[PDB]
Amino acid sequence: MQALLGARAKESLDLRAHLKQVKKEDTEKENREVGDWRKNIDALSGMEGRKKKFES
Amino acid sequence: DEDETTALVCDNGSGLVKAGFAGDDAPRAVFPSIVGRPRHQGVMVGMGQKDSYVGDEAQSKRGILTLKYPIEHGIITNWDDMEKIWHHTFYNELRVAPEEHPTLLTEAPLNPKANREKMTQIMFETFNVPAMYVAIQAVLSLYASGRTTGIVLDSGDGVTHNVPIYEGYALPHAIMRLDLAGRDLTDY
Repeated sequence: MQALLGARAKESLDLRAHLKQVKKEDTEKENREVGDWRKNIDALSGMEGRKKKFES
Repeated sequence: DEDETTALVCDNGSGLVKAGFAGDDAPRAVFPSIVGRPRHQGVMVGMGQKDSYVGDEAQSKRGILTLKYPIEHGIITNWDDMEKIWHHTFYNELRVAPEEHPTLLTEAPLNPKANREKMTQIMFETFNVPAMYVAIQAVLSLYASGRTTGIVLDSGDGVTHNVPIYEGYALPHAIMRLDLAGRDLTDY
């Protein structure tokens, strides 16, 4: 009386935690696309002089 | 007098003509867009005296001259006076003979077609320029200002064209041409 419902619970937890597991696999093996970037700036710090080109 | 066959640039406004060579940061000389003519009877013999004076000559001798502008609200109507101004500008003072140099002229995008057509004809037929290019003031202003994008509101002497450009593209449906310019401000 104690073994059958145990086995059924094992199967159900297996299927659910296993879909959870296969998707969490994709989450963990690649966590790079969920990252970000520094996005630096040059900002042209030279407001003391101008440029050589004809347009400037 | 130049040591390179660079292009020439001549900005012929309804006010003054700014001219020099391509690649510089300034016109080499500025001439008024004027041909002057005496409005008096000569009294003395052997005085020289021209039938017409050109550019800075017209202003220098202006005490007895009526001074006319060949260009009205940005458009050339008196091509003969334009040719006189250009010959003086290019050969006497800027020292660049167009025959040896390609030439760029300037105009509003809605300047009537005769302007760009007549200017092109004169530089090729009376000056024998090897090449020509009539440029638009809105393009020229954004290049001078270091922009690709912006509104060019040219509050010049002739006509104001008010032309928007974005990422180098014209946005012609948004052009507001206004018949108000520096010459009218002077008249007021």
